[PDB]
Amino acid sequence: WNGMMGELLSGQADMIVAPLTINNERAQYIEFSKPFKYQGLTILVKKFSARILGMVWAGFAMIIVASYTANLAAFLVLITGINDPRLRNPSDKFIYATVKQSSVDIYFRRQVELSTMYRHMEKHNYESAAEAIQAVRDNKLHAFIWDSAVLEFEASQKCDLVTTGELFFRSGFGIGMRKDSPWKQNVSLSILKSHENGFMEDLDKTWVRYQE
Amino acid sequence: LKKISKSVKFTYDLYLVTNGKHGKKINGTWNGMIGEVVMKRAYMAVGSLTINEERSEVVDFSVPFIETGISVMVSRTTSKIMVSVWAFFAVIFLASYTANLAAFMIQVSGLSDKKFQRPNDFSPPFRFGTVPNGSTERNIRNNYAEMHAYMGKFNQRGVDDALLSLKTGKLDAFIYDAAVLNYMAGRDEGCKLVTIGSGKVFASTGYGIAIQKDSGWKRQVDLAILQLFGDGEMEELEALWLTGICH
Amino acid sequence: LAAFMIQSGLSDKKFQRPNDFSPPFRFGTVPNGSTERNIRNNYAEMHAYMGKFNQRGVDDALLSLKTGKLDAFIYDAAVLNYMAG
Ligand SMILES: *[C@@H]1O[C@H](CO)[C@@H](O[C@@H]2O[C@H](CO)[C@@H](O)[C@H](O)[C@H]2NC(C)=O)[C@H](O)[C@H]1NC(C)=O
Ligand SMILES: *[C@@H]1O[C@H](CO)[C@@H](O[C@@H]2O[C@H](CO)[C@@H](O)[C@H](O)[C@H]2NC(C)=O)[C@H](O)[C@H]1NC(C)=O
Repeated sequence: WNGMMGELLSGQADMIVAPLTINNERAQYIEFSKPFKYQGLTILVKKFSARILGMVWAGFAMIIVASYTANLAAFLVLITGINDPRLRNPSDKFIYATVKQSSVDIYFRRQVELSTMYRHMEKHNYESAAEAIQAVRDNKLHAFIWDSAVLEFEASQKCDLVTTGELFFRSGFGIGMRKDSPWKQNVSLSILKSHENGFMEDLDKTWVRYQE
Repeated sequence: LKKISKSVKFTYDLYLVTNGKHGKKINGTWNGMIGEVVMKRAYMAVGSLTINEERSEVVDFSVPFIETGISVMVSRTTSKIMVSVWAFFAVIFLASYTANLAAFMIQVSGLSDKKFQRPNDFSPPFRFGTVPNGSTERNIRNNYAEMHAYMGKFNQRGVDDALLSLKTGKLDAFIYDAAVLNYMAGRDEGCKLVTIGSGKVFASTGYGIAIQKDSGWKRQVDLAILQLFGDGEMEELEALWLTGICH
Repeated sequence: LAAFMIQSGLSDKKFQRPNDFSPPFRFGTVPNGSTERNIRNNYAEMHAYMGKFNQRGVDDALLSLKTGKLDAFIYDAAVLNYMAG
């Protein structure tokens, strides 16, 4: 292993506090508490005979202007998640990328039905979410599979940032721990006691709820 | 449960509780599904059990498989040329107004509401209550004493009774579990009854499975649930049971 | 006004008489197939006309049709439905 789990199992760390993606590999090696986050996965995208003729021509002018009004009114009035076929078999145009050595890549590798996607994201994996956001802001990217809350805060920050529709794999973020330790029961009880009252709403007022 | 017994290979048999509904520590004694598991007359309780700190000290709850909360539901020659130019400009303005018109044609605060924190304290007396002896009633008493005291005269006894009383106008707002009131909203006759906002949840928690204290199965019981989300069986199952009609 | 705002086949004359109209038409199919066999046994002259418009693959017919080098392509029904979608 490497990263946060590589450091925690080496003993150099004691308790991982971060947006930790709860999955099946981690639960076998290390312990968790109740997740403090609720969200799924989505995509970030960027955004007197003459008198008879005279009256007849007056009627003609009226019908012509009515038709012009009708046509001007008609002129002035009249991807979607993973289920995009153009992303089922992508090309060099639609560029969807994800973070290298992140939990999402392992999650997509688990389901071999998205092997071609695993064979496409491998060529454009970026180290950090900031790199992907900057590259897609330069319109060098076209899609970015990532968490919902982070991309929502980013869309609040940057008005050109837009999300898709599908909300799938509704997991949570929790606190990674060491193995069975008395730093578990009271920790999970504290997390639950924080969730029950208005503390989470206050923290959202601080960072999550606010818009830019 | 059918999915559960398949992979851990344990046998079982069901029966229905006779005393209590969901659990109430009366004189220090718990009843319902929780009360039996404390008495160990049963080893597992499955149903609609709300995870909270108070109930987590007598039993153990496995990882929740569905997210819910507490919600409230309510019932839904140059001069002549210049004049001609002005008339043309007015027709243009008129056209813009019409086209724009056709285009446009083609195109409560919450629990802490003033009417809630000050119920029956406004020109129009308001009304709202909930079913007693439940987890939601316990939460209200421990965070808003006066608000809990007000609801004592609007206590219901069932989901249907609250829906009908709300339909008849005898009640103005009904507070109950978030997960089930979502089900009734999408399956009511018409779409007359709705929840506050686009779906707002207070005090997020989960539904859990009650197990006898310090069981040796809790390691294996929850590990199966995590396998369900990773593979994705809940999506099909929830569409089978929890889908709705109204949008 | 508001309501208004809210609002042949194989035996075609151009087919049975190909290149017999002011605008010469063009159409062909892949040889050595079941479809080619059926045409020769029901319309000899129509089969004879297509000899100069014979293709060699599904993609080639689609691109040639896109480029305008061909006007109509005759092939199996099941697969051409797949390519259309
Ligand atoms: C909560 O529990 C109490 C006690 O069991 C219920 O009160 C009973 O209500 C029934 C029906 O009206 C009476 O016959 C009993 O005599 C009552 N007992 C007592 C001691 O009050 C109450 O109805 C329950 N509320 C709900 C529906 O949860
Ligand atoms: C149909 O079959 C004939 C005969 O095999 C093909 O004609 C051959 O084409 C290749 C490639 O040009 C030549 O090397 C052979 O000498 C040709 N043989 C004869 C006898 O014509 C023809 O191309 C095939 N057509 C298709 C694609 O169905």
